[PDB]
Amino acid sequence: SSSASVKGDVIYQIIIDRFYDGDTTNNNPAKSYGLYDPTKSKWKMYWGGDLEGVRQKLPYLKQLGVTTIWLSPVLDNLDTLAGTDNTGYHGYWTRDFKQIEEHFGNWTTFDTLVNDAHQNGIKVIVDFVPNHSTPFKANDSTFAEGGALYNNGTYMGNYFDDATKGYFHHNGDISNWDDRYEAQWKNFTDPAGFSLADLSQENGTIAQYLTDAAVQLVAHGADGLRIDAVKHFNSGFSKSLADKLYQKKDIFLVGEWYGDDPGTANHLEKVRYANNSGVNVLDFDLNTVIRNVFGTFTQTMYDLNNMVNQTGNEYKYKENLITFIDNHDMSRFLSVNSNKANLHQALAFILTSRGTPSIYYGTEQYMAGGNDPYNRGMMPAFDTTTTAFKEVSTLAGLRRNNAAIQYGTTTQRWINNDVYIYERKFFNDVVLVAINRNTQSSYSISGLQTALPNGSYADYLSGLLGGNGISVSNGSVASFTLAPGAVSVWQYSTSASAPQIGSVAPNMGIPGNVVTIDGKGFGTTQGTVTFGGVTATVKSWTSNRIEVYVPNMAAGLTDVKVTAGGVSSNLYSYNILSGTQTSVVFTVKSAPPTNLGDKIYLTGNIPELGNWSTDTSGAVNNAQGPLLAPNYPDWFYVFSVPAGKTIQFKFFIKRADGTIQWENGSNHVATTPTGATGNITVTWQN
Ligand SMILES: C[C@H]1O[C@H](O[C@H]2[C@H](O)[C@@H](O)[C@@H](O[C@H]3[C@H](O)[C@@H](O)[C@H](O)O[C@@H]3CO)O[C@@H]2CO)[C@H](O)[C@@H](O)[C@@H]1N[C@H]1O[C@H](CO)[C@@H](O[C@H]2O[C@H](CO)[C@@H](O[C@H]3O[C@H](CO)[C@@H](O)[C@H](O)[C@H]3O)[C@H](O)[C@H]2O)[C@H](O)[C@H]1O
Ligand SMILES: OC[C@H]1O[C@H](O[C@H]2[C@H](O)[C@@H](O)[C@@H](O)O[C@@H]2CO)[C@H](O)[C@@H](O)[C@@H]1O
Ligand SMILES: OC[C@H]1O[C@H](O[C@H]2[C@H](O)[C@@H](O)[C@@H](O)O[C@@H]2CO)[C@H](O)[C@@H](O)[C@@H]1O
Ligand SMILES: [Ca+2]
Ligand SMILES: [Ca+2]
Ligand SMILES: [Ca+2]
Repeated sequence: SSSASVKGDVIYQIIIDRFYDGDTTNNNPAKSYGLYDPTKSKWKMYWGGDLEGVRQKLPYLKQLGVTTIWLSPVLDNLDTLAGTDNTGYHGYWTRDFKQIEEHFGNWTTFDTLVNDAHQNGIKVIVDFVPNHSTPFKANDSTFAEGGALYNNGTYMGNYFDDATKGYFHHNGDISNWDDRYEAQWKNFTDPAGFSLADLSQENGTIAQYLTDAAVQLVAHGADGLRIDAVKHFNSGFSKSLADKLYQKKDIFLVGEWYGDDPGTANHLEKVRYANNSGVNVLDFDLNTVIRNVFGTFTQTMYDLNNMVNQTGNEYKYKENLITFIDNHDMSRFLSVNSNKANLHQALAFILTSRGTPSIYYGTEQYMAGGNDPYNRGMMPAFDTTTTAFKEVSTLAGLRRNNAAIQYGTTTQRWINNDVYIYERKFFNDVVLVAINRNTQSSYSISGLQTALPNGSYADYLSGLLGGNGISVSNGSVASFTLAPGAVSVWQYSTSASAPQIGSVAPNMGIPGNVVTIDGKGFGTTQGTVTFGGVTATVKSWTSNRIEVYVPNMAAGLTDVKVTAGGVSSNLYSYNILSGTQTSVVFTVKSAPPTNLGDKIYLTGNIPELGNWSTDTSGAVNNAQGPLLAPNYPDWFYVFSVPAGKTIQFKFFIKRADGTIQWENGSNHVATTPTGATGNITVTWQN
């Protein structure tokens, strides 16, 4: 379906309470009375925006070029205050994952918005928050709701009556946010003075409950999810949850793994997550550099090009990275740099670069505001004539119609501290983009080379951002002047004469799942699709999109190939799992003494456990880990493995110097759980 890939889309991120109040009758419901501020002066109270308000503004969003709305969390949040004028208006403090937040509407309202968005050719992804319930104080159960969790109105439990249930972790507050055990098993804290009750995704009831809630959003039409705080709950559950969701529909998943930029201690773990979990990630690596190049001017175009190259080398599916200049957890771009030309440049960069851009609501209306909560002001106007509105609409159309933006390579063609001219190319489709961040200097551009075919090209933006026309002859662009602060875009597109795969999505699944191949040159007459040479049953076939069912074949990463008119396409990988997954805590007791830098990994006889690999790089299906060791000399971590299967595995130490020390003896043998979760505990064999 069109849900699988968002490569041709523009994502628009909406903080529901702050966008549009389409129904004033749900502003202050009796269920959660007293959390509404009609004056819009108490920044952490509900201001009244809702799901019906988003639906009423569909015409505006369509005209802007939005093709996927990312809705902030829609499920029932805390019904009380959490300290002075502080509420769950933002949606991240969930008390009931089965019900829509009453300030925003009900399930009918959600269904109506999603149905009307789809009628307007717009998809809806929902922000889903599995890490925690709501604010609590460990020493006082009367604060807020004490972390209470309900199942469609039926009480389940809170932080205080959990002794015999184990729905929450009880390990104290996070202190070191970079320590991986603390970040995942300790409580998320808020500087106001409270913690968020940390759900135990290793508890079978909670794992199935969260799975059911996510599946319910997809049953109601959602085209995918933005999964909150994926660095804060085990990554086995991310992969197992993604499995369940892809069995339901070929939706799109992206996870928020905040920060951990290149060169940092936890960076490789984030890259491995993006490459193996089945969940793509928000592009924080590029975000940092975008803000320093166009915002603070502390980095240059060389740094921006370097980060495009670095992310291009590390992320297997870099075209699934979701890019952004700002968001609801950082100051708005215009508060970093009030120059609107620099904002237009940053927007053009993400609109034409690899991956899919997410534009924070109101950027195009020139909203400004410092960090949370001042970056969550009310959408001020719906003016369709702003320069930014026009720019986004125009470039969104280019991204929908030119395959180079969706799937292309990226090649630097001209660079200095202020100017970046880069080229996207997908077979015969080419887009050359020039960006000059300096708003006071023009640059003479000579020696520019290109893959564009011969001819004269007008700026695709029609000079909106100071662009100019160019003349191309035999790969050379005639010398021209790039105006101060300008953005100029030159493009070429044509029909394909052979099958060209731009995307296969989702990137993981089991036999029988629907998978979508997006590209060009497939023809109108049905041809064939193979996975590792195995013919797949075709669900639908068009010139640019093929839907297939994953064949009942052996598990592992395999290559998808389209054959049309006897000619075969380029190959695109897809990870076939060994069956429906379960998320299992693997513990190895009494391992050998280790030194700083030494880490233990798990490996075994199925692709989920790396097929006996000892490789620990960003590759797909290699050794699993590393394990953590809060209970040293015992080590543990949580992994997604096929449910109800007998597996063989061993652990190994990867010393700081790269040396490998295997457990001795015979392989450990175990049968995995049939439910959502379970535990496999063994003793290290010396
Ligand atoms: C908000 C965000 O917090 C975490 O992110 C931290 C990250 O893990 C750290 O590494 C570090 O980031 C570095 C980064 O690595 C560097 O590359 C970069 O250069 O510098 C960064 C800044 O030093 O610090 C960030 C925090 O700045 C976490 O990992 C993220 O998942 C998280 N975002 C998402 O999670 C939540 C929770 O569901 C949402 O927040 C909601 O709940 C919060 C707590 O009640 C409310 O915010 C309060 O608490 C925050 C955390 O202590 C405070 O930062 C914030 O000022 C305060 O208002 C928040 O209003 C509410 O929305 C996020 O919206 C969601 O996107
Ligand atoms: O001519 C090919 C050459 O073009 C670009 O080099 C630019 C350079 O980026 C500018 O800073 C300035 O010095 O002009 C040069 C062109 O004369 C590419 O960046 C470079 O890779 C390529 O070889
Ligand atoms: O390479 C496949 C092989 O991997 C594992 O064998 C380990 C063995 O466990 C270690 O003790 C040491 O000898 O290195 C071997 C890898 O070269 C599995 O145990 C084995 O079943 C599997 O075939
Ligand atoms: Ca309302
Ligand atoms: Ca509520
Ligand atoms: Ca957690």
